[PDB]
Amino acid sequence: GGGPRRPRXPGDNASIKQLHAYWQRLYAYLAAVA
Amino acid sequence: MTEYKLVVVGAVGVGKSALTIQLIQNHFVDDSYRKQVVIDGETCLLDILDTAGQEEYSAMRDQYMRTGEGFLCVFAINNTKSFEDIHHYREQIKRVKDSEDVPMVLVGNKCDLPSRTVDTKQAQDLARSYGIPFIETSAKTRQGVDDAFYTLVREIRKH
Amino acid sequence: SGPRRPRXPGDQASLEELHEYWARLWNYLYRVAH
Ligand SMILES: Nc1nc2c(ncn2[C@@H]2O[C@H](COP(=O)(O)OP(=O)(O)NP(=O)(O)O)[C@@H](O)[C@H]2O)c(=O)[nH]1
Ligand SMILES: [Mg+2]
Repeated sequence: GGGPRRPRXPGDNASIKQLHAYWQRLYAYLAAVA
Repeated sequence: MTEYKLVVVGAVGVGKSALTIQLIQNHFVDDSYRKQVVIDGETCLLDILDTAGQEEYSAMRDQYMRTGEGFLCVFAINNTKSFEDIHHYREQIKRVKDSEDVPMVLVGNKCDLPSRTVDTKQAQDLARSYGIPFIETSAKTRQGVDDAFYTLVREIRKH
Repeated sequence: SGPRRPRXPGDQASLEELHEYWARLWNYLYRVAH
């Protein structure tokens, strides 16, 4: 099923605050898979 | 394949963006911020943060800077003020990183200009006092561009 | 003028596409932080 969970991009309409969250989560995901 | 997060800082117009573009896209005129390279036989993945010359404080910008593992501190060899400003950037980096020992490389850019106001010895001296390497670059001719970034990766690996 | 927001990478993006997107997002967020 799953290992580290891949975050979903919060969308084309996302706020900067949502993207800042996504940026951290995606950093963590990509580091967790390495 | 190890990932490195590199950050480029320095005064307005020193050539931070031109250096990044030359590294990634291999050209110069007068978006990708990632490159796969092979340093000393080792495959490395570089992400580059190309910062702004005009400082503006924000908590979020500091957070983006803290992600950096190594910093290029860039001045232009025909802009003494940008050379004097290097101290500002170095101290800001130690502060964001809350460390006295952050991987850094001093970069003197625009070395294609015969008319310079900062001499090689002046810059080598400063770098010596910091205990960091000095590399001369020209984003224009591509002189030293790979060398500056690869040397930063070697600096990170001294940690 | 103004920073280009990178487009969402897509739910089935490759790890390399996510990495490329992440580096772009890092720079975008840095630029727009106000
Ligand atoms: N001759 C020469 N011009 C250069 C070199 N690097 C950059 N330039 C020129 O210097 C100017 C500023 O370059 P730029 O890449 O925008 O610098 P910056 O440090 O990113 N500026 P900013 O702080 O505003 O983001 C441009 O005209 C650019 O072409 C170089 O090595 N040689
Ligand atoms: Mg720039």
